[PDB]
Amino acid sequence: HHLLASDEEIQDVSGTWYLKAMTVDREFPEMNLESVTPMTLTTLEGGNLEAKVTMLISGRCQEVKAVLEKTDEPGKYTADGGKHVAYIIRSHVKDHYIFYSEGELHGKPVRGVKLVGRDPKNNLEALEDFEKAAGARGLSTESILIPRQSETCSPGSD
Repeated sequence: HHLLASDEEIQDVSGTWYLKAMTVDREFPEMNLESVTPMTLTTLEGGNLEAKVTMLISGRCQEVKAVLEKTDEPGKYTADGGKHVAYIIRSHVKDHYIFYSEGELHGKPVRGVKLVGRDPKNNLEALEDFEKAAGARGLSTESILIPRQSETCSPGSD
């Protein structure tokens, strides 16, 4: 009775979530996430999932759009790149989900765990659960950043 995140509809994900934690290896620094925008998880006919979020990388607003294509392995998703394998997990807390992904950059393996869910306004229990995922993934000692919730991408000079 374990599973992962793909019973009949990931228990309804749809909606604009947020990012509360993002582990970033200490190999590729330069690019540093300064702020993040609400994550929009669109459920495609329950078959595929689309996640659109804008990140503030080094003052630069990077619009991200990942498509979680369902595979023959429930709880596993991939992108056209076939080199990006995303795994969606249901945090131990409500309104919280652990997002993980694996692949490679310029010929080097790269991954990352992201904690999404802020409905109840920050959850320490979820952070621990996530911090467990990172641990379980050995990413509990990376750069771990909690990008403030920025409903919109913009430095913030006002």
